[PDB]
Amino acid sequence: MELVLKDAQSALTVSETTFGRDFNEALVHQVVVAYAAGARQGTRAQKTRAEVTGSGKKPWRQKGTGRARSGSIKSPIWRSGGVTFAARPQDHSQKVNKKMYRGALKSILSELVRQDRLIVVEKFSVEAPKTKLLAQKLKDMALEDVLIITGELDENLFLAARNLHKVDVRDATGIDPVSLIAFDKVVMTADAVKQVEE
Amino acid sequence: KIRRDDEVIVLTGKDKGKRGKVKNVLSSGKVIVEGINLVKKHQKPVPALNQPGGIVEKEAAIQVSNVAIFNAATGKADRVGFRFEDGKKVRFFKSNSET
Amino acid sequence: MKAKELREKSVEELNTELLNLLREQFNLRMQAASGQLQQSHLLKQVRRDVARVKTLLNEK
RNA sequence: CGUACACGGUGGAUGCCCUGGCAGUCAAGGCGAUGAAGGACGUGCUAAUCUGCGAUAAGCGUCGGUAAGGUGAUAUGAACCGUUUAACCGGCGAUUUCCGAAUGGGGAACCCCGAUCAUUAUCCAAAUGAGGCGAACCGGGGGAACUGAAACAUCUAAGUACCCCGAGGAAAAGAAAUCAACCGAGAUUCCCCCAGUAGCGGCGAGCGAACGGGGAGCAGCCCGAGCCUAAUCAGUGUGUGUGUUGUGGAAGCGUCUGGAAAGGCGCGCGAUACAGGGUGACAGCCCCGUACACAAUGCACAUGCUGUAGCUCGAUGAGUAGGGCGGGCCGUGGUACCUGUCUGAAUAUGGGGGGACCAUCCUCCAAGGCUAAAUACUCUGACUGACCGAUAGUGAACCAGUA
Repeated sequence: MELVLKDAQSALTVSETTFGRDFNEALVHQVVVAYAAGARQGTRAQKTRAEVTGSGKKPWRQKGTGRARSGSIKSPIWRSGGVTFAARPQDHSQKVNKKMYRGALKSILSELVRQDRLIVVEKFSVEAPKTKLLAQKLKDMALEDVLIITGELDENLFLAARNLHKVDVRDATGIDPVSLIAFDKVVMTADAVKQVEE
Repeated sequence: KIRRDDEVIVLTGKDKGKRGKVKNVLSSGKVIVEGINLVKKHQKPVPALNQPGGIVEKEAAIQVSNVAIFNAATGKADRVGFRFEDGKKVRFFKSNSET
Repeated sequence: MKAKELREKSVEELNTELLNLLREQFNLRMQAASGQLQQSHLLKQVRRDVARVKTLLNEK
């Protein structure tokens, strides 16, 4: 259909855009919890170039273990080494995929074209220097409660929004599901929508 | 911050009104003001609280929350004593806002 | 005595001082004698004084 | 005397808390013959432990910081120190017993000297070196077995476990007698891929590359003579940035509940400052602190500069190439590499290589040498954690590696 963009005055209408991809509310809830989990530590195992010197290391008995830098790894015997059991790649994270992670990235982009969601803002948004101006454009927008949700834009990181509640600025190029939905929710700009198309 | 070199003015305890110089600051957060003391058994002006006991922790134990050093605000407290060799601290002391 | 005083003293003055202080510390040994007149202050200072003069003697 | 309950006890679970652990990340990284690490014994007015020092003994001196209080953990008694500004936190210097590599000799810390090997050598130890330590990384040698093959002698586990020697903060390799999709690529490692392909194998089980391509990082150069000189060598001056650590400082209303609000309700404020802690109960505006800025330390590597100094001609290294005998090792197959015994060439109008041998193309030239860069732990400092919570978590949150 047609996604009504908004001006700085949060005008009723501007241009139009949209994303086509069967949005799945089955594709906007955990993923980033997995991001929230997986992004924080995870002892892989073999992933490391650690090697063995064999005997003759230093005048002393030093078992030829999967050593590296000055401490052993990989070997289940020493910490940070690979787990000796079965079914879990990293630490306490959710095993899984490259496609669903992306499928969620596509599906999420579609979530934007939903009534009870965000709204597209004109490019001029990136101009707003002060933060207070944003709060107003968010008030008249009737989405001030979205501060509990999140925010986004295009070109460069919005210094005026970064301050705002739970705001983790991001650019249309590099946006992760987490950004597209700091909790299956978000908000973007005109140019951003165009850039994200790719 | 609070310094033993600063004169304080009680405001809540039964010692409300008394003026005096701090005698020492403890890591616990209790301050002893010179003047705020108790009367021991053999009538000895030694700081402490009140209840029967044996070996004991001196000091009347005052809370910084109810004391009154400098405190820019509409209060009943008045003047308070305060280093100087710093210079920069003199400027702050000269400002009705800092110290 | 302060470092300033020892430096002003002559080579001989520092020798007569050390010998005199050594004399002090010894009469101070009355600690074991359980004397009352004793005082921990000077007792601990004599060792430093004889040390100061000794160091300055080396500085010379 | 049986059962349930009640009061009290025993016991210590449970709930809550935790000055501890576990895990990850960033930074930083060597110590010693001017005699270290470690240990012993001492040292505080009283002190038994721990810590700090060491007979100038939980301390002395200087500069800077800091700040008016302080005399380590212990908040005791006595006493004392500080404004001739201490306590406390940071550079440099002085002192620095004995043993210990110790090294005169002997010795379970006690008594008398450069011991031993070696180089130079005025052959006098006279001038020097080695002899130890250090968590595990790199290199060079020696080299199993349990086990798998559901037995076992190849094979497999292993080139692992273990033994010996040695370096650095990093090591090894390396400019091609190469590759061999070509009128082509073109130093060497490493990552991905090529491949689980070619190849090996009672071809049984199993074993297992490389060329190339895509990347990271890029640098190429030295030995007989002629000539001459801006590479090198010696010395001088001597940082920026960055990284780590430390440092400067003000401010609190109304109603209700309460012993006290950091509560509930009402009103208001700051924010290049939407970390944390403290304060009589969940305080961003009560105090510290956080932006901000400053200071100290390390970095010190480099750059600049003084005197040195190009370039040219010819050749290019034999018990080797290669062959035979006997072994080791390898994915190496008649086609890997190396050791030992014997034999033994030719030379660029030559020789080697392109996975079989020998005569004819293409490529490249050994038997001499050097060479920056591309990562890897966690002792140490700091940070983080949908980790655990004191029969959990490190054996150790309590004297623990103690009793």
